[PDB]
Amino acid sequence: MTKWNYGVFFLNFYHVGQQEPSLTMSNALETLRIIDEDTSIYDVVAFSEHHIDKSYNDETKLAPFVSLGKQIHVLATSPETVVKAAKYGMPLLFKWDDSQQKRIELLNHYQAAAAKFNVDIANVRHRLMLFVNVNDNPTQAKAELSIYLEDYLSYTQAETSIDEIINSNAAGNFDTCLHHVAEMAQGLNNKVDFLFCFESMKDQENKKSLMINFDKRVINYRKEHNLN
Amino acid sequence: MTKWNYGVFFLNFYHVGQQEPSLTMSNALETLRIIDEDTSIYDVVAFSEHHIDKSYNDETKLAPFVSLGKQIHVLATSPETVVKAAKYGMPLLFKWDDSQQKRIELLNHYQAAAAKFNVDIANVRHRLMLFVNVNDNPTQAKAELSIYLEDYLSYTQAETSIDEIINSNAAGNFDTCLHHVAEMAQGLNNKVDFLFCFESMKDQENKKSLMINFDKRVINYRKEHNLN
Ligand SMILES: CCCCCCCCCCC[C@H](CC(=O)O)c1c(C)c(C)cc2c1nc1c(=O)[nH]c(=O)nc-1n2C[C@H](O)[C@H](O)[C@H](O)COP(=O)(O)O
Ligand SMILES: CCCCCCCCCCC[C@H](CC(=O)O)c1c(C)c(C)cc2c1nc1c(=O)[nH]c(=O)nc-1n2C[C@H](O)[C@H](O)[C@H](O)COP(=O)(O)O
Ligand SMILES: CCCCCCCCCCC[C@H](CC(=O)O)c1c(C)c(C)cc2c1nc1c(=O)[nH]c(=O)nc-1n2C[C@H](O)[C@H](O)[C@H](O)COP(=O)(O)O
Ligand SMILES: CCCCCCCCCCC[C@H](CC(=O)O)c1c(C)c(C)cc2c1nc1c(=O)[nH]c(=O)nc-1n2C[C@H](O)[C@H](O)[C@H](O)COP(=O)(O)O
Repeated sequence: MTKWNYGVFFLNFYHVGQQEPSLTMSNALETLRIIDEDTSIYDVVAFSEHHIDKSYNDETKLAPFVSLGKQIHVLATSPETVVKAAKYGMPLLFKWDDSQQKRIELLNHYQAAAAKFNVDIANVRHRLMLFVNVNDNPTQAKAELSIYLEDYLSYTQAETSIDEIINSNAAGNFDTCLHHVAEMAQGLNNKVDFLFCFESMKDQENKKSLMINFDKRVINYRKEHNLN
Repeated sequence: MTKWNYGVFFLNFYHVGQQEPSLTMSNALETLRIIDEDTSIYDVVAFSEHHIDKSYNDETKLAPFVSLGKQIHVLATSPETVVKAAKYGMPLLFKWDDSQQKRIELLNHYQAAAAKFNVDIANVRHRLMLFVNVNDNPTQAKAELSIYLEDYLSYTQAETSIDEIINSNAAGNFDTCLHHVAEMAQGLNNKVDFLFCFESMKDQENKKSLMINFDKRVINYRKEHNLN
């Protein structure tokens, strides 16, 4: 057992769930407010911005480094990129928009690389980005996540299937999400810390209540298991 | 008096001071190593990546948000962007590649905006990115910084003058840099925390020694002034 770390991410995209930009902005500021004043477990913030091509004039690409606090992660963008991270034993950052199956393929490819280069990654913990929508009515959590993501999936011309996206993220009641996320972590050898995106939750009070309930549960768990 | 915060940044660019990429990479990992094991003041890490255009298909641009730890900053890319940050009282991130004169214009434009919107920014602290090259021989610090930046300035087709860039950053002996940086902060109303880029220092031991000496000096200062 080890202490699992949590954080938050924001999707840097202007059109989500037919919301006007200033509404999306306002919702995001509330999330920030909750992290700063209402809770203590949300350690770092990151942005999802891989929908934009970041290339130089000669077609070489910006290196996909992401800092989380003082820790540098490499966005797991392709099997080749994960091998470059393995060369230095650097932690990965898994995309929320990759299916769980793809994430697992990528982590194992990384593990194969390290073994091949003889790099000790025993202590490396990666980060997994997940969209989280918790609703007492499971159907409503899913509908909300779906509506939120429609323009982005359309923009990115995703092959995916919103179904898969949903299955690879966390939409449902609290208990279902807890378990589903633990399952996904297991799928990734329990080597992943997390970044959650709560922006699909339309109700700000529900978002607040969820973030605070989870904060308290994690603090208790850490204490109970001598994880702090 | 207030506690000034420090961090580090890396320039996400492959060609610096005629170094092969793996050498630049290796130097950067040493910086990370020093921050994690040898010191405690370097709080956050960021990347300089504004040399790449980040636009959508319709010519709209990615919003220039940067997270530092759990704090969201807006890159001060233009007077209009700074007004958008002022609307919400968000902190700015000043570019190392803007002359000091331009930074001062931008901060005051931000302050004018906030006053106009009646937004209280009393408590806001911004972050300033600076390249730091400390050498007992002042001439050598400058030459090193100049050689390091030549390809980047050329790529960005900077209007600037490496001279100005140098004057707006910190190259020289330790005491000169301490004072020069304090001066720049004063120019920005003492409302700036910092991000330093040490990558132009060719000698890894000198880089290490500098980072550790500064760490100790800051800890003492904080204690002496009841800043912690
Ligand atoms: C607002 C967010 C809602 C979305 C939900 C996100 C869920 C986050 C992951 C779950 C955290 C649980 C702990 C907690 O309540 O804080 C949790 C759960 C629900 C489950 C089923 C298993 C967990 C777990 N948390 C763990 C943790 O922090 N550290 C661990 O080491 N293990 C955790 N586990 C057990 C895990 O599934 C594995 O069984 C063990 O890691 C295996 O260890 P071993 O026996 O030593 O090999
Ligand atoms: C602690 C981190 C600080 C970073 C400081 C900036 C240093 C830049 C030099 C990086 C050199 C690496 C090469 C090596 O083996 O050492 C490197 C790395 C680690 C990564 C992740 C990507 C790199 C890369 N070097 C490149 C280079 O010299 N020239 C390139 O043209 N591209 C390089 N890349 C990018 C990589 O080749 C891929 O194009 C991107 O990862 C995008 O991949 P995709 O989308 O998955 O296809
Ligand atoms: C490896 C890096 C080398 C590059 C050098 C970076 C320099 C960083 C800025 C300087 C930090 C000094 C403190 C320290 O040693 O840790 C410092 C210096 C050198 C000077 C000349 C003035 C400083 C100062 N640090 C300050 C700080 O942390 N907090 C403050 O509030 N004030 C500092 N000052 C004084 C400042 O110039 C102003 O006089 C006061 O802020 C004015 O306050 P007021 O009277 O209450 O209005
Ligand atoms: C706590 C932060 C979490 C972020 C979550 C993502 C939210 C995205 C919505 C942002 C809406 C803003 C508009 C408003 O007044 O509320 C906003 C902001 C704050 C900023 C900094 C830039 C924005 C922007 N909204 C835009 C929009 O709706 N449509 C656009 O096409 N562009 C927007 N921009 C970008 C801005 O207009 C500039 O193009 C960029 O700042 C680049 O500027 P330049 O390089 O300085 O020219």
